[PDB]
Amino acid sequence: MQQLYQPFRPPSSPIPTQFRSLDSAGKIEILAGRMALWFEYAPLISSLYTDGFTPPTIEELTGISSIEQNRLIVGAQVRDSILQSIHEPELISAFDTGGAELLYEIRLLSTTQRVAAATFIIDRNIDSKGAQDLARAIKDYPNRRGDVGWLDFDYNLPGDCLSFLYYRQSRENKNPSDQRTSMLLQALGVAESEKAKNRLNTELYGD
Amino acid sequence: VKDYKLTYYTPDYTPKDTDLLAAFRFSPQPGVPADEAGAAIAAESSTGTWTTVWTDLLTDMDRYKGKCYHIEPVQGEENSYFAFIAYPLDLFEEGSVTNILTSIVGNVFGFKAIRSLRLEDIRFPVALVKTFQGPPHGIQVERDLLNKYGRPMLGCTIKPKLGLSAKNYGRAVYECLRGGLDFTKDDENINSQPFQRWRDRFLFVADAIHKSQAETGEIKGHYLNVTAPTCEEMMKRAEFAKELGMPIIMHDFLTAGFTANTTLAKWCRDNGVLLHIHRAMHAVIDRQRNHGIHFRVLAKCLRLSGGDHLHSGTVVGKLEGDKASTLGFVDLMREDHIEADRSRGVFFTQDWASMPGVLPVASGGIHVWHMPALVEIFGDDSVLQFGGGTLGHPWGNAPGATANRVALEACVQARNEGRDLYREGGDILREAGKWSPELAAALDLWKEIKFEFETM
Amino acid sequence: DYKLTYYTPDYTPKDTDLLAAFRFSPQPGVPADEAGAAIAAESSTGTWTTVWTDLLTDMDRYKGKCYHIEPVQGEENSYFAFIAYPLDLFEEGSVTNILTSIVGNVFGFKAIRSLRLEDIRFPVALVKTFQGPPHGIQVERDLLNKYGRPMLGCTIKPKLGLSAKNYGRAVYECLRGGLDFTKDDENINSQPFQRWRDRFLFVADAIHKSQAETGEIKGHYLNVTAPTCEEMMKRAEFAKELGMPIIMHDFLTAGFTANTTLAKWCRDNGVLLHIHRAMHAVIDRQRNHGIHFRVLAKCLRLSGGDHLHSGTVVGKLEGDKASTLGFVDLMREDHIEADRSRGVFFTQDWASMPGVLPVASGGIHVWHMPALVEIFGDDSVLQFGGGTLGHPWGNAPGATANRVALEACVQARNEGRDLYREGGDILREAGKWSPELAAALDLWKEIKFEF
Amino acid sequence: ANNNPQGTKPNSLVCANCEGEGCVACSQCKGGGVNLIDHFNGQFKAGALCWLCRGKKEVLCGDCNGAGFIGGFLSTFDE
Repeated sequence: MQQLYQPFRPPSSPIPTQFRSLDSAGKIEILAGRMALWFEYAPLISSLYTDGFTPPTIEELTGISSIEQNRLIVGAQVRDSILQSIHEPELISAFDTGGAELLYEIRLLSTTQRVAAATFIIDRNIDSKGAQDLARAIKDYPNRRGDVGWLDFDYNLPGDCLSFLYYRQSRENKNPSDQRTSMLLQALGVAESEKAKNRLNTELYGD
Repeated sequence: VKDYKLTYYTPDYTPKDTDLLAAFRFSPQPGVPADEAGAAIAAESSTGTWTTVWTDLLTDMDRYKGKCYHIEPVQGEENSYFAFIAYPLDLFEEGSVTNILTSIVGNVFGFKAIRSLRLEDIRFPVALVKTFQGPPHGIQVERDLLNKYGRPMLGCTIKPKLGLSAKNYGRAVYECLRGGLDFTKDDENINSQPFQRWRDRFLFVADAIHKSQAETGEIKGHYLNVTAPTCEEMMKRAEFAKELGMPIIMHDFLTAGFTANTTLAKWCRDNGVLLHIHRAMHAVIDRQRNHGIHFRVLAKCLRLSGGDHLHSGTVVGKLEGDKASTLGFVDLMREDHIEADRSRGVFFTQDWASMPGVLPVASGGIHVWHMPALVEIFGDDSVLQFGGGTLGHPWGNAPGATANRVALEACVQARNEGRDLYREGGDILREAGKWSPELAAALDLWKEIKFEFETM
Repeated sequence: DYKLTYYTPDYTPKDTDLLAAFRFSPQPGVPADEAGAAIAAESSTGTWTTVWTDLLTDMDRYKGKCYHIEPVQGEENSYFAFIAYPLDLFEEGSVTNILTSIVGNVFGFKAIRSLRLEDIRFPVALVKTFQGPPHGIQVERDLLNKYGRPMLGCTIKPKLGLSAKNYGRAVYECLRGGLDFTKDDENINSQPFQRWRDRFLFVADAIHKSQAETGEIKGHYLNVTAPTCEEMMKRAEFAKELGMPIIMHDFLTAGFTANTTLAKWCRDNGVLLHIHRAMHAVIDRQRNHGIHFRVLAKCLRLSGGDHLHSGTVVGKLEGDKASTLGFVDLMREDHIEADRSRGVFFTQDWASMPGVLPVASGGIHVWHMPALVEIFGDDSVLQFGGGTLGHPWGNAPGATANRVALEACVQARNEGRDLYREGGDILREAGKWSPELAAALDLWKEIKFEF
Repeated sequence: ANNNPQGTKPNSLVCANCEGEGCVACSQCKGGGVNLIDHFNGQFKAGALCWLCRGKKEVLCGDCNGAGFIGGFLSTFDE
């Protein structure tokens, strides 16, 4: 049953090699039975969208709500953007079971700055809140073109971006006050460049 | 020999976490120092007395007293200062915005010693934000009610404002809604007027909504303007709009007031309707850089009083300071903890204690070539209102709606896939305007703008 | 599970966290740390692991954290445990929700012998969302126009089997003598021998007579406890229409929903509310299982109420006397510092919420007047039972006896004299210009001892 | 697997079976991840995913129901 006047639909969508010769009912019965992992059957729903299957209809048939559908599609797209570039397989073999809710937050970063973000977020076991704040801190870096000690934090790696965020947030105060100490100590606990570190020690201690 | 501390300007005093803080930018008339100007601003906003003559009769009049605890000069400008003032928690009524306003900004703005005065920010304690209701639904709940995940929402406002019949208005609404948009908007000036009464407009708009939603397979909405001369009339309009089955209504919080807005927010909470807050008559207050009340304060007071959507104005770019201020007060109404950042405009660290967010609405003279930038500035929790960018398409309303929908979907897809939108935007839109003629005509009509933001 | 994840001994609690202090006694074989972590987990999401909570990375925002398990001295196999709950677990204006969320099912734990809830600390953020007492202390002392002394009340002992006509006559006799309040018995609501509308009618008549005759402002607590909410509201509306200034309720048998409803009505309609504490020993009498009474006093000050029964302290040994002084201070004052010697566990700040008025009762006579007058102070009510209805002459003479004794003791305290040492002496030099006080001093031979 | 009906550590409250993990390893595939033997008639054939854990190599624990301890509204009977 076609629903009238959806002229904004794309032409079609690509399907993996293993499913290039299936019908709609095949996609339905492979989605309903979970007979694959998420990054295998995310393109299947992404393709079913372009045949007049609204997210409510797929939720009625298969049994996954629209929020989960969108999360899975975006996560699979982010993963496919990660794997096709400079990387290392420590993470692709770790994003096999349950990595979509974390891949949904680095979607704001361009493909150049996604492998470093993935390394930083999986090396320390960070959840969605920390990932969101990390991506926002990374995206806020080029705006502060000039500030107190901006060029001492490199931006080709997430630790220094988040450390610069903490460091500039700590400067909105005065003599230690027992609140700046917490923010500076939390800043030195995430930085990973020796220049940022020696600047943070130069300002927090001794001088 | 020396005035005894002025009893109001206490520099070495840190304020407790149950005090309400306020930041004024003032400029005093020649021949007056800044210290006692700040102390006088503190004494006017409260008991108008430096002395202790009107008390000591078994009374402690020092528990109901403001205290200017910080004065500094504005860098880059001479003869203009920032004064910070801290009020207790006992001066304010529990759950009333009218009282906070009339207690802080009641008399002080007419003080004759200062040349000008502006209220830049304000900080509510948690103990005070817990006595208000807040937004009826929020962001997550209103994204679940409409079932629209992973993209900004789309809305159109109707330009041929007046002289149009209710039946004709309904037909235009229908054409726009079935083309692919989500929300349509009533003109602000449109109330029950001799050429178009309210009940007829409501009837035909509801009919159009039902038709289009049933034939397209998703949820469509129209903001119905329920602003009335009296509270009782307002309630009739809101109740009849609920009876028809409408999901969302509209109000106007600066010409109607805060009492009516609080009453409507409580009604909407009890009856499950979303509320969209129009921003009218605001430039009378927050336009001049040296007098009035910054709009940041009013955005905070609105998140307290009630409202799900709020107008903010597109900020695609005028100057980096103004866009920084706009991003500041756009994050002051979506997040839950905002740290002080004097460049973005925030003065105090505000904590909201699990009060829901408020969707910002970008509006006014935007078209297709602007879609990339917006999608990366406001993000995915926002609404995009189009004016002439939808009704001006060379061959109708529904193709204009379809053009805007196609452009938005293409931009968000190209953002998810990894590409950036400050250098690949125009190419994204030209690639998408090949399998779709409506987008091609829309790209041919409006002239592409070249962004020159922080590219380095 | 060597890491407990719920016993964080270095965690310091925020100012928007609700703290709770339990005293527990674990079963043989179980240590103390794990029992504390289990008490923290049972009164929250009942898991130590994260196999459900890790649904979409939404962890540890709704769990309690034990952070102190010091032991209690004297007793052994008995410990204290402090627990901190977040603020976004509770709703606003509801005491039932707090009780259900904390003490809902922790007391039925299997790995502990016994568990008692000793104190609790509400943050200001949560105190400011409740209404509180309808009027308070200052307002209810200005409404009645009685300054500088305790208030006097009498309970009517021949409870059952008394027509409404005789009931009204007895009330009139007592109030005319000089008392301030008369009290309706706790278990007299609508029995077939005496319905409520008759009682209300004749009591209102007596109040009007005695008040128009003596010039002061008189009152009678009228029991409005009903089977349902409709009957409760009908009784309250009728008592207001007659012009009565104060009513009564039972917050432990009727519940907290009915008490909150009645408190909101009383605020909107200008009536005072007196809270009787029947059925309280069922919960807190044993020192090893239950809910200490100061927690219920705090919950009452939150939901509503103007007066509250608290029990005399004239004959308690020690500690118990200190405990009662502690939780009287918790009701009347506005900021209380932590003093473990007198019960208080945490520092409580009430954010300028009004106070509640203590009430002493339970068979006290004229000779107890000095002690009481200097223990509770002048912000209290004194209820007399047989100490007023047992005078050899009648009811009005007993009323005047108690009135004379009270004013003598308070006038002697004002001048600077000591009430411990020479209270009986004051009563004796006062019982010379009045025959009633002499008869009273001769009937109640209790001059026990002081200092 | 273990045959503790419902047992704790000798003195602790931590359930012995899962050792406070709240989760155990699948007993059909032995943590392998793929099915080994045809099970019912042929609708669960070897080579595909494990028929029990659906390919996660990790299931919940019966005695301690997702609670790292014994007692409470998850592992014991309510009076």
